[PDB]
Amino acid sequence: GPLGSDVKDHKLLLFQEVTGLISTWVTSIVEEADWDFERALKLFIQKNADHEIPDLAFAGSGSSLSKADKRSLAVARAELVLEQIQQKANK
Repeated sequence: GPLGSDVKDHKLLLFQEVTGLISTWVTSIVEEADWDFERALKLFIQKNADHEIPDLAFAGSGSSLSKADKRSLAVARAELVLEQIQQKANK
C-alpha cells in the first residue's frame, strides 16, 4: 500500500526511540522480530545479554555517557516499556 512505508518508518522509530540504538541495529532487530514492537524489545534484551549488540550500536549526542552507561540505560528503558505493555494489558 502507498502508506505502508510510512507505517514501517514509524514502527522503526518507535523502537529506535525506546532503545537509543543506531538505525543499523533498529532495522536488524525490528525486521527479525517481524515488525512487532514488544517482540523487538524482548529480542534486543536477549541479543544484548548474548553479547550480540556492539558498543557502537548505541547512539550518542556528543563526546556525556560512556558506552556501558548507554547500554544500561537502553536495556532499562526497554525493560520498563515491556512492563508498561504488560500493565496496560492487565487493565
